[PDB]
Amino acid sequence: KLPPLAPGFLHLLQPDLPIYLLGLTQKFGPIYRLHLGLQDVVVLNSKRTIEEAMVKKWADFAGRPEPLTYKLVSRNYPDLSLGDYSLLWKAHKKLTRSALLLGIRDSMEPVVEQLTQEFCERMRAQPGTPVAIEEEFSLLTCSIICYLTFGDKIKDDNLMPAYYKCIQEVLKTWSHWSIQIVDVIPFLRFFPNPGLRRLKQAIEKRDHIVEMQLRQHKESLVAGQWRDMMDYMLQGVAGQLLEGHVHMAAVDLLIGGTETTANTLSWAVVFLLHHPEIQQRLQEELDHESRVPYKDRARLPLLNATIAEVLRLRPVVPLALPHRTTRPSSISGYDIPEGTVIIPNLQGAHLDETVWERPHEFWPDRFLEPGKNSRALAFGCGARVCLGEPLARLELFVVLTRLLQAFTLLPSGDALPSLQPLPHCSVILKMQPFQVRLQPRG
Ligand code: HEM
Ligand SMILES: CC(=O)[C@@]1(O)CC[C@H]2[C@@H]3CCC4=CC(=O)CC[C@]4(C)[C@H]3CC[C@@]21C
Repeated sequence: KLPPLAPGFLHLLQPDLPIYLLGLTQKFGPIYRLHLGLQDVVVLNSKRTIEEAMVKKWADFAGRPEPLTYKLVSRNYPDLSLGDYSLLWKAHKKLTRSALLLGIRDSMEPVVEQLTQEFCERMRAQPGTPVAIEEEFSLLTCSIICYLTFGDKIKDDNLMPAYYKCIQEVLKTWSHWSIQIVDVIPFLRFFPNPGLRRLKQAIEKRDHIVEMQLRQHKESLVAGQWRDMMDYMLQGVAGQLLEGHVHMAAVDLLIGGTETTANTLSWAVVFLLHHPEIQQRLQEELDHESRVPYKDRARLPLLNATIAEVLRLRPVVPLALPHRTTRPSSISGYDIPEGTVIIPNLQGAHLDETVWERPHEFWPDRFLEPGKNSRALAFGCGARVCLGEPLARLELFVVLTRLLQAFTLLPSGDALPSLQPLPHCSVILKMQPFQVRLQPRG
């Protein structure tokens, strides 16, 4: 009993792949097989099927596949995000996860506060001007992850311009069609590809960045004490966990931690531009509690619910990452053979009317206490949960909390920014370019 096979091939060509995938549940239910590219792959479109796979049968669906680009990004050192589930992988995740949690425990909260403080002051420079916020949230969250991974040396040797430019190049190349098409149609590897050589140049530049940073930490490090995440990770190292593991864990922190959180922030802005009743309510809630520390989260319940909603309705990683079946198993009473690739449709699953009534509507009050509905999972779940989720949820709180108290968000000009996501971009859910006006005071 395999999951039902949906007819057709090259479904890839559909714009809004996660919303098209939700469309096939019409005939085939939450769990079905379909041919993306050449390959047969099962897709999950419900919170039940996703949690049943990822949480319940924990180890059965914790793997990753290995198409061309996965090998290509990690020819020197092992990658964490694209690494298959093993003992060595589990230690890999544990270390970098302890680096985020314990390593920067005292500094994570102040680094965020201070950097977003300077963001608001840069916003201050042009009071009426329409601002291309997207890039400004991108520089913020990139600076934050850089400072927390690499330390003081960033604003000293003035490394932020060159690092941002590198981090951006790397993701932007990799997620583009000319590179992604090779993972699904692997015979295309033999036909010449400028794109893949644009990628190799980006890999080379990111590897030079991380490695120079790695040397400089090693030579200055103190045996008991840790300044940032690389200090912590270097110290918990040396199938043993090597310095190559640290190198890639930094790569995953950098690339994983800019565009994801920054775009979520951008989406929140667009939603508030469409909902100025909510903006005022949020502002008036902030006025009633001169910053709010992250320790005082409970004290802003509507703000938290608004963040939860942004995550529900617009998850920035809408298809998560592909999963691989580690041993023969089953989801929803269908036989799942070993090595079959699983696509966890998070955007689709959050649009379920079974779970979230009026599921297409930006409705923050939905997450408020009477009859509160089930928690969304924009960060995924199980063994493969987003590594930088704590850092992200902090960044989201501090940045919106300070933007709203210090400013009012007005539309760029006459018409509100398009809420519809860019069509062919699935990897990162990005919105159509927009400007916003920031006017003191909230
Ligand atoms: C709103 C912000 C963010 C969202 C919605 C988000 C979402 C996700 C999702 C859905 C996955 C894949 C889950 C799966 O494979 O089942 C993921 C993986 C990951 N994320 Fe994030 N993420 C966010 C921010 C960050 C940040 C800030 C970092 C790092 C600083 C980060 C690092 C990672 C890493 C390293 C993985 C791979 C983990 C693994 O493969 O097990 N993410 N994230
Ligand atoms: C949310 C997500 O999925 C992530 O942001 C979390 C981890 C991210 C990896 C990290 C390493 C990497 C190395 C490269 O040189 C190309 C781009 C990737 C594959 C990069 C893309 C986006 C990922 C997959």
